[PDB]
Amino acid sequence: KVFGRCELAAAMKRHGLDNYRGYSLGNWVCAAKFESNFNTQATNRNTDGSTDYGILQINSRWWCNDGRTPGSRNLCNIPCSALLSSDITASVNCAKKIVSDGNGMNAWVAWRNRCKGTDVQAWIRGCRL
Ligand SMILES: CC(=O)N[C@@H]1[C@@H](O)[C@H](O)[C@@H](CO)O[C@@H]1O
Ligand SMILES: [Cl-]
Ligand SMILES: [Cl-]
Ligand SMILES: [Cl-]
Ligand SMILES: [Cl-]
Ligand code: NA
Repeated sequence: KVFGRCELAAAMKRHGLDNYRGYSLGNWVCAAKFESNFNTQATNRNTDGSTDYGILQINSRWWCNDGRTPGSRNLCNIPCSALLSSDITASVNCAKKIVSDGNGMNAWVAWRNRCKGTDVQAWIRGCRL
């Protein structure tokens, strides 16, 4: 599923991502835009053999299990395919644990390089929330 800008913002707000650990809703929509282009089925191969999955490109090296990343962790206790669903519930709940381990949203490289320090509210402007 390819989310719309306002459609994803409302789904993220309903799942409690607005101001979660001090990160306004514009940060999560901006991150999902530059990580997956609002595509829930987006996957990308990392150089170390791990794979990023879903709307937020959650890596399999730590958070999910895909069966081919040897020596990795499954900290979110989910199959990585559950992150590719049109229901972003699994990706949201796992992102809440990732953003809470100390580094915040810096765990998403796209957010650090393309959203951090910018006007993130412009990603939710004009949306019925
Ligand atoms: C929280 C999370 O899984 N972040 C990943 C990270 O593993 C990696 O640096 C990158 C790979 O392209 O994409 C995402 O930012
Ligand atoms: Cl915002
Ligand atoms: Cl594995
Ligand atoms: Cl949803
Ligand atoms: Cl933080
Ligand atoms: Na894993």
